[PDB]
Amino acid sequence: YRYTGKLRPHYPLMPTRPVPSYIQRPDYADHPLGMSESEQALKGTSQIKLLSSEDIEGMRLVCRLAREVLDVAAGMIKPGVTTEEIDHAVHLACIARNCYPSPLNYYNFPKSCCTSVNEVICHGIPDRRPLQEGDIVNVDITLYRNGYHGDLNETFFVGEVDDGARKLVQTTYECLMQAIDAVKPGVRYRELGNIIQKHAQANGFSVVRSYCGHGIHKLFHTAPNVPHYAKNKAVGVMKSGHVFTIEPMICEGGWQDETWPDGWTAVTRDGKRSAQFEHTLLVTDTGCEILTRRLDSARPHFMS
Ligand code: MET
Ligand SMILES: [Co+2]
Ligand SMILES: [Co+2]
Ligand SMILES: [K+]
Repeated sequence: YRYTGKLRPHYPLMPTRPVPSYIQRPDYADHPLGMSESEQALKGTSQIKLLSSEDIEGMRLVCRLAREVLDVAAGMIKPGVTTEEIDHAVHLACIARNCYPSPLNYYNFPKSCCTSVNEVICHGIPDRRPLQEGDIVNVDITLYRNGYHGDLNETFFVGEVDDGARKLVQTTYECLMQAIDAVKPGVRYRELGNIIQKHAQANGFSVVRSYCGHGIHKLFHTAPNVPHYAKNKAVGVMKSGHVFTIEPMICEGGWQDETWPDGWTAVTRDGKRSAQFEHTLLVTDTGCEILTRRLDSARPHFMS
C-alpha cells in the first residue's frame, strides 16, 4: 500500500472493548461480520419513515446524549493525546449514559467512535498515534439507546493551526449550516448538495462524493441517501417527521477518496486535508429541529 500523505496507522490496537450486558445492543453488535439484518432488509428502498411521537422522543433523547459524549471528546483534544485515549473516554461516557457506541462492531468496525486526522476524510480508526500540534481532527459519535441511534461529528484544532486549516474547517461548518437552514417540508433531498457545493467551491474546496448523509432512527443508516455535491440524483422530498443527517466532507484539494487496507479509513487521494461536520436533523411542520445541537453554548468547539 502506498500512503497518500504523511499519516500512518499506529498499531497494535487494543483488544476490542466490551459493553456491559445491561446495555441494549443493536442487531449487528452480535453478528459475526457486524452485519445489520434490519438495515439489509431495507437495502435499495427509497421510502422514508415518518416518525411517531414516541420515535421523536426517543431520537431527542439519544441525540442529546450523543452531543454530551462529543463534548467529552472535545474536552480531551490537546497535543499528545492518542486517538485511542479519546475513544476509551467516549466508550466509558456511552456506558455511563446507558448507551451502546453504535460504531462498535458495525460491519466489524473495531472502536467506539471514528477519529479522522488531516487527510482522513472519514471513518478513521482510533489508534496509538498522539495528536500533533497543527493537526485537525474530527470525532464522530453515534449512540444507541432504547432502539434509536443519534449521530454527530465536529472537527477540532490541535493547538495552533495554520490559516488553511482555519479556512477549511470554518467553510465546512458553514456548508453544514447553510444546508440545515434550507431544511423544511417540501424541499427535495437533492437540493442540499447544490447549496453545500456552491459554498465549498466559492472557497476553493472540493466535496467528497463517495459518502453521504443518511436517514437514521431505528437503523444506523437508511433512507434517505443525502449527497453533499451538486446535481445529484437523490430521491425524495422532505416531510415533517423525517430524520436524517447532513455530514459534508470538504477537501483542500480534489474530491477523490481511497480506503486504507484496514477497510475503513477513507483518505484524500492527493493527501491534502479534509474536514467534516454532522448533525442529525428532524423535519418539523415549518423547518427543522437540530437534535444534536449544543443546548448550552452558541458555537461549535473550534470557535470556542
Ligand atoms: C464506523 S460507522 C461510523 C458512521 C458515521 N458516524 C456516520 O455518520 O455515518
Ligand atoms: Co457520524
Ligand atoms: Co452519519
Ligand atoms: K480530516
